[PDB]
Amino acid sequence: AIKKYKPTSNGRRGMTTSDFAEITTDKPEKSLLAPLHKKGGRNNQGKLTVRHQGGGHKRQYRVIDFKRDKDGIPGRVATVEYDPNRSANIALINYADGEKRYILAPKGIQVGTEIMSGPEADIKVGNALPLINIPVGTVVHNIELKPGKGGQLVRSAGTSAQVLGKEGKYVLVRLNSGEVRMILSACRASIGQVGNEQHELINIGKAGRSRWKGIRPTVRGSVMNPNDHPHGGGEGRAPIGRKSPMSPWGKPTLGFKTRKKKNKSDKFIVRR
Amino acid sequence: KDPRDVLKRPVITERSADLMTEKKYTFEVDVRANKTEVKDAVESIFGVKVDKVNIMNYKGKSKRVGRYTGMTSRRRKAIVKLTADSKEIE
Amino acid sequence: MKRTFQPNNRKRSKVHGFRSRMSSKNGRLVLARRRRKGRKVLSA
RNA sequence: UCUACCCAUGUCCAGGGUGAAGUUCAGGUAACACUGAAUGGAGGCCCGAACCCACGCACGUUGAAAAGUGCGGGGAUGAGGU
RNA sequence: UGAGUAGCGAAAGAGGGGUGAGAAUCCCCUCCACCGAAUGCCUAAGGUUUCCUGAGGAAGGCUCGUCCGCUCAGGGUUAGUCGGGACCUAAGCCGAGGCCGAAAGGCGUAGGCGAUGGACAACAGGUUGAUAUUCCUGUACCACCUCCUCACCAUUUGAGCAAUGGGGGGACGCAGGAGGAUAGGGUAAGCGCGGUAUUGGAUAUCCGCGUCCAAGCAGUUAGGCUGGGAAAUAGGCAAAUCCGUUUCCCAAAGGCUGAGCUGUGAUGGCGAGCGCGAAGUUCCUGAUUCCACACUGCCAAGAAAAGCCUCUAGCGAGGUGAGAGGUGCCCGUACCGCAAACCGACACAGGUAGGCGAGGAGAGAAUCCUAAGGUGAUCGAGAGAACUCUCGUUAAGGAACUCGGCAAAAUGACCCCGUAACUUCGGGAGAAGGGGUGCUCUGUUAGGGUGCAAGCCCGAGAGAGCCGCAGUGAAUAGGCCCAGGCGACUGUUUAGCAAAAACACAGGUCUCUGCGAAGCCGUAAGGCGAAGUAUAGGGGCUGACGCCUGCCCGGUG
Repeated sequence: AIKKYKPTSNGRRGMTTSDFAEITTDKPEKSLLAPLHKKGGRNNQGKLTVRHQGGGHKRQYRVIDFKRDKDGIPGRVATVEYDPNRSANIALINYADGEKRYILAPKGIQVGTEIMSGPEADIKVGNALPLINIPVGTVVHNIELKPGKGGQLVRSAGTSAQVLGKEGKYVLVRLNSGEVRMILSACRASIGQVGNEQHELINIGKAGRSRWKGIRPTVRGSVMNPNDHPHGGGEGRAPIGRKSPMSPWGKPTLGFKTRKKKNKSDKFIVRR
Repeated sequence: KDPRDVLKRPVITERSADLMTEKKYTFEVDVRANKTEVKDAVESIFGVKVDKVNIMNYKGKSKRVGRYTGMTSRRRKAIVKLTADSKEIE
Repeated sequence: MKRTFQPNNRKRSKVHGFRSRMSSKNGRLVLARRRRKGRKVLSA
């Protein structure tokens, strides 16, 4: 699923890209595009709050249904499309009643297969169930915290979650990175592995490709000046003589946990 | 408003004398007056029929005398093309 | 050798025009003190 | 209104080379590789105008000019210039 | 004071006439010269009368000045179709309600503003001193209205009308390559007009000039784009004939769009040339333009909305269509705009967005000289010293000079031949480095394009000869090689002393964060992150690739 360019120029020396055999078409469907202008890392008052961002190729948003609301209608899918929003490629599925909708394409999905969405759906890849009907030990994705909100938790390419068990009002599912969490039983997740698994195997060769992607370059703090960063200054190349390394805003940035220790959510994380 | 005020004074140049031969007439009109009420004014008060009206306005020329640097009046000049076999004007 | 002043009437009246100064409170103080001073061209 | 960066929307890049990946054909093998022709046209590709930049030298230094000119230079389909 | 000194701001004029009180500087004429992908022609931003005419020369003009971008007195800009408004919306801005905040205020919904975008109907001739798709001329087109005209429908089993509601559209990137057409170009042929010269020669395959016409209307077309029909209907907040979706049947028809081209517009205009006015065709070449973002491929995956069409809800008793007659507002319109009117304090060797942008040779907008066209650029003449600067040559030696081949010199085009170590097999590599290039004839060469031909265009080569010291005879287009650091590379940076080994970079690694993520801005509402979800974000460090990355947790964190 990954092809490597033979090195003709010097930019393309280590230069692999993802071919699009999984992708079945090129034109996006008209009624579901959404306008989307890049903010360029600027706040509502215009100040820059996120570094290293802004200035990519222009993109058009595609509204995609994380909610999986419509229940019981047999949905067929005839496409697989590349979305230039998030790593995964997303698939338009068209319903029996005559309305078309967009879905994250899961692993091993193909054209023409059927999709069910109810709380009585059989568990096949791409289906949607509330967690109470999901059997234990099944790989699942697109989970949400609040019911009716729409899937939030596992959406990136090749990412997965397997249900460790139900125990009542709450269900134990193991998210990605393994830090298991204890969540409502009434939320609707989508069955399977997300269908762009090989995405880490991309090798950006050119810096211009990341510039197309929309990544501004990142400067080290050690080559800063004294005022604008705690590391900067010192002639020659100096090691960071500031005990633990700290961020541009003074917070140390090497392994101290940063979450509000008095939050509400921490009574669900602590299974681990 | 009153039609007897909408056009102020005619202007007598060599160009104007040329156009009265071929039956177009020159007038200086009010600044707020536009292409049409000058037309309705002129057939209301002249008994003439006018085919086409052209309008253009001049801004004041800068002009110097003594040590003061004043500005002359902004003007709006109107051209009225009478129809065939329409009456003439003084 | 592009010099420090390129003229643009639209940007000039947008950033220094009378409506632009009256839109703010601080601009109103600017108008008031200029008028107390007695400037002929009172706003840009 | 200079300049740095960013947002939306336009515009510009005379010309000549190189020849990728695929595709077809010929062999090749049970098949798969593979081998050769044609095709194909990719490149933060090459050479080089407009355009942009400013590497060297000379002059200029009460200058044509409060930062330039002349002779050469670099990029020149891109992280492009405007 | 310097001192009558420096300077008088890139440039080829010269001569005769004329004005004048005064003439290198003003005007007229003849030659010469300069630019000509511009120093030509339009037109932005901007300036605001600098534009034209007639007077004047105190100041401005680096001199003069009879002169003008100066002064004075007049005069000059005409639009239903061009540009912008009464059309739409992006970024952004404002913002009733509201939400926050010691006060001022900040944020923001509905909504509105906001072109650099989308849509949107006139053109080619003439005209003066100044304007011209605006004025005159002829042919048009768009929107709207009805004192009128004819044709048709139904005036509730209703003709007609259609929405601030759905649906389609508008609706889109980049690169490359055919093809089709037209600009444009050659004067090749033919045609017309004028001429045949005095310097040796030339009524002759001789010389100079010209050899065209829209928009609209009717057809046609290179083409591109499209399957069509029927039934049913968990949808598109309400409806469905519209759209969407399944099932059944036919597969090419048909439809959409379409550069251009034919007639007409044209019994008219333009047209070399002395108010009049001839010929006004064919051939070849032929795009940087159009078909057209049409196709193909590519991945970084490529605006909104209203114009426009459709559907019902709805309105509905008079309308629809064609004539005939009428209506059609505001603002801009001069002049300059690579310049002496703009920005640089100046009539400043600088900068200044877009459209067109010819010929010879040429791959070309390079290069040199010219066309159309514009200009001789505002101090001069006259000696031809030192010295400074920009250039051109130098015998012999050739890098000795010099910190350093700095500078300068040398190679340079096209076609053949040939081309190494290393290599990440792409490269290195135009490696190096050789050889040929002019003209004439064999030849309107093989051969090819174009056309039925006639003719026109392109020209691989060889073979005989002719000259020059020299044949890409000028202008302009790599010096090269061998090693070694440093940095993988293209890139970026101290405007105005430092472009580098500095920064970035792809890659790597560590670390935080389970989504009202973390982090950041703000007190806060609000945001960014992100209309994203550990294959994702944030931070630190190192810097392609290859081989590796040892020991110490006593101290600090």
